[PDB]
Formats: sequence, C-alpha cells, structure tokens
Amino acid sequence: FNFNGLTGTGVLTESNKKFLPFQQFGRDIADTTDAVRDPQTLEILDITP
Amino acid sequence: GKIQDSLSSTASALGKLQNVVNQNAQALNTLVKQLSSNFGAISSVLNDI
Ligand SMILES: *[C@@H]1O[C@H](CO)[C@@H](O)[C@H](O)[C@H]1NC(C)=O
Repeated sequence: FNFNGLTGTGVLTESNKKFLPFQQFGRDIADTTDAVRDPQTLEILDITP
Repeated sequence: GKIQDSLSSTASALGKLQNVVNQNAQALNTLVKQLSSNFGAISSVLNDI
C-alpha cells in the first residue's frame, strides 16, 4: 500500500473509530501508524500486517 | 477466617508478585519507544529514508 506518503506492507480493513476532520493519520501508545484516510473516498482504514 | 478476610480486603500485600509484572512491562515499553528516535539521522522510519 502507498497512501500518498507511506510505502509498507499491511492488511487494510474498515475502521469504526471516530476521526476529527482535521486528523488523518493515527498512532498508538507504541507510536505506530495505525489508521489512515484515503484521499479519493474520505474513508478511514486500519492497517494490520 | 481472619486470613481469608485479610486477603479479600487488602490488595497491596500481593505487591511482591505485582511488582514483578510491572517491571517486565516497563522494559518492553521502553524498547518499543526506542524505535521513534532519530539517533542523529534525518528520520526514524527506514522506509522513509
Ligand atoms: C476524484 O475523481 C473521481 C472521478 O472523477 C471522483 O469519483 C471522486 O469523487 C473524486 N474525488 C473527490 C474527493 O471528489
């Protein structure tokens, strides 16, 4: 997956966690790239390798 | 009866085990948190560079 800034390998699934319209990228207490907002369709996706 | 009441009520007396667990967890956290360090480079992501 290459979401406009991020090369990597992971399973892309649908998420249910609420996102602020200003917030796109998500982190964790283990500060890893968890969620992402697709540009074409404003949809929130979780990444899990 | 007294000892079972004491174990039911007071929770700090088990710390002898509890501390152990905490210690282990702490280490792992730091290790993971060590990934987000520049170490003098330009970024903390191998894919980025
Ligand atoms: C981008 O273009 C496609 C095709 O014209 C369109 O379906 C899509 O809605 C556009 N993106 C946005 C955010 O409107």
